[PDB]
Amino acid sequence: MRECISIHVGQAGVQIGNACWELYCLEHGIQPDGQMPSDKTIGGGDDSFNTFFSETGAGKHVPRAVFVDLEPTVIDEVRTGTYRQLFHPEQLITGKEDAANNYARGHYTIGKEIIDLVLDRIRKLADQCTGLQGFLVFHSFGGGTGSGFTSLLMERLSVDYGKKSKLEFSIYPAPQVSTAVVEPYNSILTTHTTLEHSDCAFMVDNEAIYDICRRNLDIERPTYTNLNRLISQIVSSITASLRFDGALNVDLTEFQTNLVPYPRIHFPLATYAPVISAEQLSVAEITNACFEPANQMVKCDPRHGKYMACCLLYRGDVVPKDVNAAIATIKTKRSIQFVDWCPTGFKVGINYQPPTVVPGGDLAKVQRAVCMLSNTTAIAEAWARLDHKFDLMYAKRAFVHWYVGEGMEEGEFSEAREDMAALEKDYEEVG
Amino acid sequence: MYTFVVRDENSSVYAEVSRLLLATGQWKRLRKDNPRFNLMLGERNRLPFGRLGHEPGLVQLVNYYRGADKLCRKASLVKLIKTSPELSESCTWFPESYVIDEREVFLAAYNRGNVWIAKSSVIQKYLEKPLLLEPGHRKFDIRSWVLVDHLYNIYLYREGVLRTSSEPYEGNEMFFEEFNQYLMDALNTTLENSILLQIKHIIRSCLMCIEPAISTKHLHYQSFQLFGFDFMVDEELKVWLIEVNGAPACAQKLYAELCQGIVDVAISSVFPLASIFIKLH
Amino acid sequence: REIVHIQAGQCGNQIGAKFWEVISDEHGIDPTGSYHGDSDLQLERINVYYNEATGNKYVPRAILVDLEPGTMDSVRSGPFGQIFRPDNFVFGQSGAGNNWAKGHYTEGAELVDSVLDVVRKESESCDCLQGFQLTHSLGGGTGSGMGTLLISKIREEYPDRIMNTFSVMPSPKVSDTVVEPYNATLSVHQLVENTDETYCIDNEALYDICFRTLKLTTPTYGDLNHLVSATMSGVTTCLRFPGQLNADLRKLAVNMVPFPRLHFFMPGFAPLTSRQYRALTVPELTQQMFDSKNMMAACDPRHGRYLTVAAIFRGRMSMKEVDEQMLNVQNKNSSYFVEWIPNNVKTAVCDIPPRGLKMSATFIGNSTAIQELFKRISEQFTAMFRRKAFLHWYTGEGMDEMEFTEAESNMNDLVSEYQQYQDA
Amino acid sequence: EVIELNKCTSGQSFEVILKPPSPSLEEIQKKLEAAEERRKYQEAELLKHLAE
Ligand SMILES: Nc1nc2c(ncn2[C@@H]2O[C@H](COP(=O)(O)OP(=O)(O)OP(=O)(O)O)[C@@H](O)[C@H]2O)c(=O)[nH]1
Ligand SMILES: Nc1ncnc2c1ncn2[C@@H]1O[C@H](COP(=O)(O)OP(=O)(O)CP(=O)(O)O)[C@@H](O)[C@H]1O
Ligand SMILES: Nc1nc2c(ncn2[C@@H]2O[C@H](COP(=O)(O)OP(=O)(O)O)[C@@H](O)[C@H]2O)c(=O)[nH]1
Ligand SMILES: COc1cc(C(=O)N/N=C/c2cccc3ccccc23)cc(OC)c1OC
Ligand SMILES: [Ca+2]
Ligand SMILES: [Mg+2]
Ligand SMILES: [Mg+2]
Ligand SMILES: [Mg+2]
Repeated sequence: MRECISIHVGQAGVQIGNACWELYCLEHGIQPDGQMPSDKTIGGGDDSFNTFFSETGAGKHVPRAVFVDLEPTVIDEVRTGTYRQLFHPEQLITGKEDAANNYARGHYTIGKEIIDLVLDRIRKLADQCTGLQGFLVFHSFGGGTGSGFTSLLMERLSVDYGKKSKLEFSIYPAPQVSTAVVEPYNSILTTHTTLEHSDCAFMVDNEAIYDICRRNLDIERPTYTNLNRLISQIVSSITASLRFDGALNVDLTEFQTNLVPYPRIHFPLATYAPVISAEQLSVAEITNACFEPANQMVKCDPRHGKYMACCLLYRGDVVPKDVNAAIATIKTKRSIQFVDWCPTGFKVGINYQPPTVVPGGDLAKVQRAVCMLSNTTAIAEAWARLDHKFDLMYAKRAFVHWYVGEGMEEGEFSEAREDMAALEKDYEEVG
Repeated sequence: MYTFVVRDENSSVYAEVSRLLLATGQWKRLRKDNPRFNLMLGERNRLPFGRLGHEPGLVQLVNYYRGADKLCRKASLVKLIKTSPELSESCTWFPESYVIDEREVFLAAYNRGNVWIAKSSVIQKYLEKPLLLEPGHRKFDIRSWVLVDHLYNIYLYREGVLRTSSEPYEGNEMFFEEFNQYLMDALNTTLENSILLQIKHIIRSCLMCIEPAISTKHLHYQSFQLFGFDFMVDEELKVWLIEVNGAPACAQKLYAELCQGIVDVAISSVFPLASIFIKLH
Repeated sequence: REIVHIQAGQCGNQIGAKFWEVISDEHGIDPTGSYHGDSDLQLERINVYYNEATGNKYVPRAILVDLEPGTMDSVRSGPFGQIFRPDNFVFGQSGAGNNWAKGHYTEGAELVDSVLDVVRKESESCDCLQGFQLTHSLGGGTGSGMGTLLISKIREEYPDRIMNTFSVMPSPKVSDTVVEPYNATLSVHQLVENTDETYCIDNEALYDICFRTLKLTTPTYGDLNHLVSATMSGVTTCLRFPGQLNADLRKLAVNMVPFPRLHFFMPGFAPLTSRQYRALTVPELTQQMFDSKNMMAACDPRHGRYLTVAAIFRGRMSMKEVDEQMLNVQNKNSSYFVEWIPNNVKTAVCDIPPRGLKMSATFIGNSTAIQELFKRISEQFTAMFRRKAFLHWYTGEGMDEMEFTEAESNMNDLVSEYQQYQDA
Repeated sequence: EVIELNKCTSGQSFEVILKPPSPSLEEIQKKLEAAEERRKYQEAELLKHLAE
């Protein structure tokens, strides 16, 4: 058994993190006070769920998590939430004043003064691991902390935990749930600085979550809570292999092996089905839905790209025979072209426990669901959209003085933008 | 009020569509690079489809189908017909063709009249026995205009045009009324029976083949496109597909009617204000 | 986080006094500092503007400044006069004679250290000082000259805090003295350098709105100030009540100011109703909020373009319908928003409406048409300065002609910087 | 073709193939210090300007 440490940065990272651990506790039968009656070994164990939860002599199951934000109001909800009893103070780190939507304030000015502390509190969790695999890092692209401090933290982690894997769950900005007009600047700056430090990153476009919530849950004006409960189901789908018995994606290393042949192109597209508001869909139908743009975590058209890898992760009443049948049908109906230097296939994982939903939430509990992870070049459409918004503002140097005022140089902007131009280029060389 | 942008000022067709739109009083033309448009009359090359359908509160429509180039490139049209089981190498209405790779398969057939034509925006049979108009003893080709809307309805404009030769074998343009009368007088048949049934069959076949790859049915932006199909007719009144053009012009006599038809069928269907086509399926 | 409020001079203290009456009412605070309200939303963010004193009384974090006592005597006997901390009344006796030089260099210099002592005492009792907001006019002597001297010394001492002003611009239509353009031109350069965000409140607009829209034959300063206090409540709603955003002065400046000198905002308010019970649908709020007749700076926004816009809607309404109507304004007038700042409009909602209204809307625009305001003042300045008319009032306080030349140039530079981006 | 079928009590996994193929601590501290020094410089220029 090898441990994983989850790190939540900025408002988006913290609030999504709080929703994921809630869902984890429900999935594992862990009550808000951290007890777990089904866990018959007290004060220890190397069970699969111990990859995310350590244990106390009193029987409390403690998330292997650190929450960090540069203002206190969001994390103050964790230490007073229904699951406040799970965490201890050393796990919740708050600063005085936030990054004011400014990458440079989060990376340079404020990040410099809190980074050693955050690393100490992470060191404390690492010291309790027999064999740490690495870190899962949750954050927005668009916030000053989520962008600026995350990129700083990822750098130090590569120094202090060189052999360890790092995965990202990143929120890509959408004007329909906008916080700041400079979010394109922050997104590109943090992608440039984090790119060589991240082995695999799952991007979620708030535009896609917003529309799925409006369309499939009939929510007129989705809130962050609506969004995060949907996001947490998807995150849960991705991490379930780490927390349950199984043979697919059983350590962090395996995510890279199965989804990322070319290391810079490490952004798999996630697609999830079914999303139903509170008739039961078949294996064929939920699989077919994995190839509809309307169910993707990033709106884009995979028909106009090439696949490098594809993983299907089923929860519920699913048997391999029905998956093979469904795949037979879809392949002869849909445009699914792999790159020539990869095999045209699917890795399939099935967890018999159907998805858990928060009681009273907006998601209907289903008998089967699936999350597809595909490394398709079509996700580059999201880079192109973002790089274009960057270019419009940067041509006039709009808002740049806020970043130079924090000690950043103007040349870091065009340095980061040239990297993104090379990224868009690498994606096109594959297609 | 609906909004549109113009990104191909060389478009004879859509220069007229925009004139009609503006003259509606209910469409406003924006600067090309303004993203808050309902309608993009996009550029012929490198149209940024990835930036469409991401503007909150805008239904967005564009006058090109992403991926339709497979049909409208001479090289990939050959690949598409031979490798699509829907069409397959054994379809009766496309001449034997080869790209240049395929050097060695070509010669396997050439060894055995072997007149061939070569072209490239790759080598196919030259139709030695074209149907010749009289008087004149001359060669022609048939242009058909086809509109595919956002629902993938297929609309064949009822007016085609023949591009005639002056030399043995007005404006080298003959329209369907006259060609029909000729076929009745010379060969005792009609344009509908001897030719158009084949043309409609080929148009349906080509466009239903690619529909899974290019349809915008469940997509975050919608597409339509105007296609120009080019046909040859042999002495036995068999129709052959030559080329599919994705950016066609029109005959001056028919711009008014067709461009208006575009507004009614492809644009106003999505953006309604306050026939001349044959629907194939 | 805490904000320290300063009100300076006659205008500054009169609009500042009404501001505290208005927001005290909204937060359920009576004239004696004791709270009486039915909703805890009133208290979630009350420490932004109020200190919690001994017992459970709330005290405005407000400093009242003037070089003569008259206007602050009437504040102290005003409706909410007794809520203010008596130590925070800081005044002299000389006055400033509608003279920027007296406010900035002679009379004001003698009093400013005492103001900074009170500011320091308030900032020290702040868990996390956000910054300062100053109310003042630019046409007089104390608000304009001593007010701009104050912000300069506040910047020197708290350089990393935000400086926000509500600045009343003079107009010949609503004028006390002919030297107002001199005082306003001297002040604007100070504001260009030493504030992060300035709400431009033009007495020309306030008069036209009272006269034309509210149908007030013969507006008074009191009527002008009713418009101003309504606007001030609007623009500070996000600071004073919880929203989806964690709103504060620095995030506002980051998102509103693309270039450091262009931080002069056009405020607006809707509805403006003559004394009324009529329901106003969300489409009506949105068109009125964007209408020139509802702007407080007397600049035609169609003569320029919007760099950034913040909008705040107050009351019970469909947030879906808010987004729809807001998106509709942007998509159907996209020319009047600059294309090189994508998605430059942010909307906030607050379920609590202001006193007397079911629904209201507040507009904050960073528009290049504000150059018309600075050009109007520049023209009026030059008409006198080319004849050196009335300059002896200033040279008598030790100022030189060169300093007027330098303020005229700085002003015209500002106008040209706006025109630079109006064509782009 | 199906391969690598592993079966346990909580589920199973397998693979379907349809067609074969055809900076150190010091460096970081340096960039952070450089930014802080530029910050300190801009600040001293402001306080020099205000002293004038
Ligand atoms: N899905 C989702 N997105 C969020 C959530 N909270 C914020 N966001 C998004 O995150 C971006 C804003 O960044 P934040 O995380 O709020 O900012 P921050 O990381 O706290 O950094 P600061 O600038 O210091 O506040 C926007 O694009 C928001 O839409 C959340 O709970 N869920
Ligand atoms: N296989 C063939 N048999 C007979 N004629 C052929 C032929 N291929 C091409 N042609 C002749 O070539 C002419 C047009 O050639 P082609 O269609 O390949 O080029 P192009 O792309 O310029 C056509 P368009 O002007 O419609 O865009 C037609 O008039 C036709 O008679
Ligand atoms: N809106 C408004 N404007 C005022 C008020 N009092 C003065 N003014 C304007 O402010 C300017 C005069 O400055 P004033 O504040 O009286 O002088 P000060 O005491 O030296 O600051 C002129 O432009 C007046 O029209 C007021 O109560 N309300
Ligand atoms: C919407 O209004 C407010 C926003 C804030 C605030 O934190 N951030 N503002 C952000 C932003 C502003 C204006 C335009 C934008 C366009 C797109 C995205 C964000 C922006 C604070 C306020 O008060 C200080 C406030 O009220 C005036
Ligand atoms: Ca145990
Ligand atoms: Mg934050
Ligand atoms: Mg051609
Ligand atoms: Mg006065």
